[PDB]
Amino acid sequence: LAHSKMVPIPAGVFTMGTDDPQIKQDGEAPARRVTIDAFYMDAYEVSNTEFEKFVNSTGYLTEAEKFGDSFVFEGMLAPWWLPVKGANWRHPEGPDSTILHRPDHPVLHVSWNDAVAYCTWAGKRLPTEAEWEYSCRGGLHNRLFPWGNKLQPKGQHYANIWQGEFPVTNTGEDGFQGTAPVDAFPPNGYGLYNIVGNAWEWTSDWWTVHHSVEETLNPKGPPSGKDRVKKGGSYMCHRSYCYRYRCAARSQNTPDSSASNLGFRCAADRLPTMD
Ligand SMILES: *[C@@H]1O[C@H](CO)[C@@H](O[C@@H]2O[C@H](CO)[C@@H](O)[C@H](O)[C@H]2NC(C)=O)[C@H](O)[C@H]1NC(C)=O
Ligand SMILES: [Ca+2]
Ligand SMILES: [Ca+2]
Repeated sequence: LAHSKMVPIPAGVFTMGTDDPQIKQDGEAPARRVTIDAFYMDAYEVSNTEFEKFVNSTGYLTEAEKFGDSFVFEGMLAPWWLPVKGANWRHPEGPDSTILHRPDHPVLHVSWNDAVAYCTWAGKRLPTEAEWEYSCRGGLHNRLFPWGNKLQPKGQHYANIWQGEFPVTNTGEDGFQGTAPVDAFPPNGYGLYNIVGNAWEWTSDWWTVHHSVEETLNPKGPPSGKDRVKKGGSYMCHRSYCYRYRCAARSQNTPDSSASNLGFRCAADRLPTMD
């Protein structure tokens, strides 16, 4: 296993957002041209095992652990998000759950601050929204998903999202009701796994829904805000209710927030030291 490996994301120009927004309230529009310098992106969402290395090294206590609760989806115990006492990265559904059987699944119940701590410890950083979205798109232009416009190309599942009647029944058609291992499903064109679906992913940007059409270079998002941007959707998303497993999709939470469907991956300007 090599679940902290990074891939080189090539220098390029791409179209961020879309002039055909699917959730207009989220500021998916307008489409805008963005230039990104070459950098490195984690191939995988950060796993439980990888986060445990960080915690073993630093003693870091996550915000959910300090607060004493975190949001858990009711179906695996909005009205379906319950603040559960004792839910945190080691106990994803609450005190009597465990990660012992899921070491290679994405770490969950990590806040934006927890994510920044991990990435910086690892000699890395969070990606910007634009870096994240560019990477998500995987060298394709103006497609819904990292792989194209069809949800199930060639009749194959390409991401871990919801099948069935949300939120009452998840059929597990794609092989996973909750999270999947961080190396599940096909990679996109840049070598990234689970960039849509599985766990939501934090980015460094403050959230706004107001974007200009002006061309930008390595944009960092607005200089102020109250919520940070998250991307890519999760195992909970379904076309019928929450259609956010698209590269152009976007949502937000306060930086001290955490939940059972939200994780992260890191980026870096250069290759850090490892092993
Ligand atoms: C995090 O630290 C724990 C505690 O040291 C590690 O678990 C122990 O590892 C030692 C050495 O390999 C084993 O002999 C013990 O059986 C383990 N004890 C416990 C309490 O499980 C753990 O491997 C570390 N995690 C990571 C990802 O490196
Ligand atoms: Ca699924
Ligand atoms: Ca993901």
